[PDB]
Amino acid sequence: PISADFSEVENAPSFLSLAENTDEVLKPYTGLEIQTIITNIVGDANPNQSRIFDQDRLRGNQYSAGGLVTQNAVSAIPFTNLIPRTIRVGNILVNSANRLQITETNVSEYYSNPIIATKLSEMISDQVKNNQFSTWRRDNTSLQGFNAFDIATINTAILPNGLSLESMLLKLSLLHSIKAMNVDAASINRSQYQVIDHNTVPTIGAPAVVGVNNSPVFGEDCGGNNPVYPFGGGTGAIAFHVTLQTVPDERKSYAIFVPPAILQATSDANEALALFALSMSEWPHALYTVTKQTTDLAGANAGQQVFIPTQSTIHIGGRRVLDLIIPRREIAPNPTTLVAANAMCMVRPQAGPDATAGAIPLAAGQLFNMNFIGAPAFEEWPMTSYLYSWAGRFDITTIRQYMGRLATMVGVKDAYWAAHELNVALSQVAPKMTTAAGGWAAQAANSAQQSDVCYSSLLTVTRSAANFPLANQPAADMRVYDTDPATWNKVALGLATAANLVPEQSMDVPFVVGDARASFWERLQAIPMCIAWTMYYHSRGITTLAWDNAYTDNTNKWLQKMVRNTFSTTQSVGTIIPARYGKIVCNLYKNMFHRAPAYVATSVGGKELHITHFERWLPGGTYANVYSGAGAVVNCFSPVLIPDIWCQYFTAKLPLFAGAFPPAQGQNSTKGFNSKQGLMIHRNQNNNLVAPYLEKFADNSSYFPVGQGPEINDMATWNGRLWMTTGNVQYLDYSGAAIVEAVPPAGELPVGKQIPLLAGENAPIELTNAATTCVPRYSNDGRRIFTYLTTAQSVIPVQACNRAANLARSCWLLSNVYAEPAVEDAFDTLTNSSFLDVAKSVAESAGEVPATKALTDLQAVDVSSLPSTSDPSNVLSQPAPLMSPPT
Amino acid sequence: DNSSYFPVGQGPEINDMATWNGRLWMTTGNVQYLDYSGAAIVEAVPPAGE
Amino acid sequence: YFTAKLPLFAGAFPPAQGQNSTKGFNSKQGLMIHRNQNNNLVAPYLEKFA
Amino acid sequence: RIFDQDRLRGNQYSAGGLVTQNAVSAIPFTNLIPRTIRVGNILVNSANRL
Repeated sequence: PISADFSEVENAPSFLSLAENTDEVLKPYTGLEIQTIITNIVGDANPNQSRIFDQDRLRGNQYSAGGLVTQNAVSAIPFTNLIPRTIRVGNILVNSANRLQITETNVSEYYSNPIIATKLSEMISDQVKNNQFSTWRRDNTSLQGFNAFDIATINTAILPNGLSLESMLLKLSLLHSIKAMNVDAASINRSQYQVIDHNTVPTIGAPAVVGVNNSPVFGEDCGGNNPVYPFGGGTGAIAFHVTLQTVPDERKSYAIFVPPAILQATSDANEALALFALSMSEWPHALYTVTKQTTDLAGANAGQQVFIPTQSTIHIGGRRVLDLIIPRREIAPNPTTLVAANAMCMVRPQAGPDATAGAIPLAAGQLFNMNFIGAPAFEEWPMTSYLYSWAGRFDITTIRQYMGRLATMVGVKDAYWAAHELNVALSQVAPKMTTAAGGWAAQAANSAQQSDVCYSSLLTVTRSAANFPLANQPAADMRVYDTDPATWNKVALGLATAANLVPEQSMDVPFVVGDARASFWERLQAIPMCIAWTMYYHSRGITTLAWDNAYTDNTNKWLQKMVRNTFSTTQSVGTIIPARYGKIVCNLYKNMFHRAPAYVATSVGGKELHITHFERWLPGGTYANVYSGAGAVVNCFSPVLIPDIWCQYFTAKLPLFAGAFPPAQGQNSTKGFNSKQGLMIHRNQNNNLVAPYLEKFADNSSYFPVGQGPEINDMATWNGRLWMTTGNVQYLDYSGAAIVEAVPPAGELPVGKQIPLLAGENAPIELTNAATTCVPRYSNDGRRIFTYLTTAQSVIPVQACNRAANLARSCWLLSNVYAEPAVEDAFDTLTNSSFLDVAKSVAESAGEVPATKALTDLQAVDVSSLPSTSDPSNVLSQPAPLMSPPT
Repeated sequence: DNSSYFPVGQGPEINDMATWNGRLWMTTGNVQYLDYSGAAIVEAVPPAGE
Repeated sequence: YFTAKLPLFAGAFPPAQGQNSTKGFNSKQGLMIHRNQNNNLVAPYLEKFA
Repeated sequence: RIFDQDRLRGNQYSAGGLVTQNAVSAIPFTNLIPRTIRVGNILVNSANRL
């Protein structure tokens, strides 16, 4: 919140107060929290009616330090998911000179909620045991038309991990994020196309066209009409089956049953099959492309401009070949001939409306010839082309309906919301800041600096070094959970369940799915993530070069622990453990925004720990820096990516060191802190250098002692900002010597990105659009960093710390409002009771059927011999169930 | 708040009498199906009066 | 400037005083914004009968 | 360096509403009487009695 008087900044909460862990439960951050402030919309409304094409800026009056008032000043939204692939130069569209951004994931099995066999599987085992008294081969009922021997094999040897569903739901949310772009322009912000290319102006008159494998440069059309994997460079295989017996022996252990709860629609069922095939294979299967009509700043030149979505570049390794087992239409003997097999399909697979070339060409609408016993030749298709043909037909409303049918088998609300959080964390991206004196700056068009970019975590994104397909693989950026086919098979049929797998009474998905407003919201959810990470890095004074080398440094020992505990590299009792200091950022988010991040569970010996997206990053990336006006790098600062008005205008509570400078009000303007706060001024041998009041330990260190670093003090950081915010500071040593790190040209600070204005807008003035809170303190070689003024330049600021004088600073002219976290149809009121009881019954539906053990017992030869009597089912202990105990 | 566009997540309410008045306007010879501004709707329409 | 008492609708705009300058009225006063079929036109909070 | 500590310093506010920064006022007193004086950028002797 913005301070109105110095009394408000002086009474702001300390940083340690906000990093305490909190116990209360909290609602999710939906992004409407920002929408109420930066837009007209007050209640639910048609996105097309609202023209949210023009709702993409912070706006407001600004006050200058000289006493003039600027009206209709603006600041751009920092994030976007679009990477320009053609760029404007000299008012003419031209191709990109820079290689594309890429992301890599770590994917592994981990323990989840403990799992248990259902009543129905106890039924199946009873059927086998009662059969054993006979000469007859029919062991058990064949569930949902699948072969009874297959139910017999699926119902055996369960894993103790539990099941996750995370990678699946990620692939589905990445694709939803990509197709969301395809709606009309009135519902997408202009700013999203010009976060990187600030010289282009998108036209409102046509919707953007999403396509596949089209890019002009660097071999980014991964085969074109003859598709191959963007990373592997190969091609997959996909084969369909009625029974497991036809699956080749080399890969019968990898097969996946396709549940018939999906495919229940009158239409779009073959499409549902293609989509389910997409959610369990490797991603990306192709490079998607957004194409939008755009024009020059004058609106003269016009053309189709090419963009690559970030979601289409992030790699999630999975299976390349796969085998799906289609539901049977009626219980029957397995087919021995082709016609018997084709006639027997519930949904018969076919190619989508888009022809492909190469070996095994696919015609649009082409049907598959089912595999069967005694078949002369095994049949299969390349998978990259099968996913290619349907790729242009997927859209948001169908993914919503699919996901809604999926909802009725298993819980998918929280899991999807978590995978969506991960989507937003890996996809929204901002360009690096430029230093300046004034309010705006940008790098040269079609330059390496223009396109260099960063995560909400202040880490730079790696680039490709060669033409697609990529011969080699980048270090992983983040670790996600995998979904095992075996336990998937057990759960899809009702043989097993766990607390995270329970169907939910809503029978419905998160609000973000199926909306045309989704891109705007995802763009707005990245903001809090950066606010929390920047508070994390700016609470301490380490410079970007020192982070950049911290992991291996042996100059200091504390810097190493500091780097090492910010990432996830610990495990215990077979499962993943969250980064030890990511919990601090998680704590900060809750205390500052009064909301709760989405989390998954991990079981450690049976105890549940929560893991948010903050705790799962991996070491190896480079930290964000800022460039000079000429494009030279600047190392001296703490990492930064966004201007601090975003931090301080969208919080309920903020640490004291980061607050805004208060408005002029008659005599009183700005104020500092002195020896009455326990601070002290630093002087050296040189009489023409002065540094502010600082912590008392600062007098007795020029190098930090090994095993120790700079402390949290909010007031000293405050005076550090007051010194920097004068236009003439020196970033120096205890003795007044130059530090090893590169420093900006004098008096400059990093500032936010420039975008073209609308009529009536003004550019931001002075330091009203700049990071300020990045006060350096820890040099790479272990020296302290000081901010010096000359004596004459020193007098007014020191008296201002003494509160005898006043400093003059610019501010936004804005008030504080932070909203509370917060529909029945007539038909819903008509049916509310029946919905209330049926929803309650579905929660226990599990593998349940009305028949009890007491009925089935009457049908048995011997009740005592039944495995259900001698082994009643229990939840599995972790990591392993007891085996061969000492009697 | 649904005078020209319905809010996302809401639709027209059940009101028997307005539907009745709409039948009265329709049973007159030359009804015209337009929007709030009096502009053409996207749906195909019957030749006039039918 | 020459009244002892004046109706609320007619008062002067208040002076700038640090952060705070001028202020309006919203749905918490019982008002509502008006929107039409055209997305590039906006009118203030107004009475609900409007 | 009290060589440079010889002025009143501070921001000033104007009646027209602009803010001047780093404004100064000299200390009025001294004990030194100049005996050579600068004229035309060149040092020269004093014309005035002590």
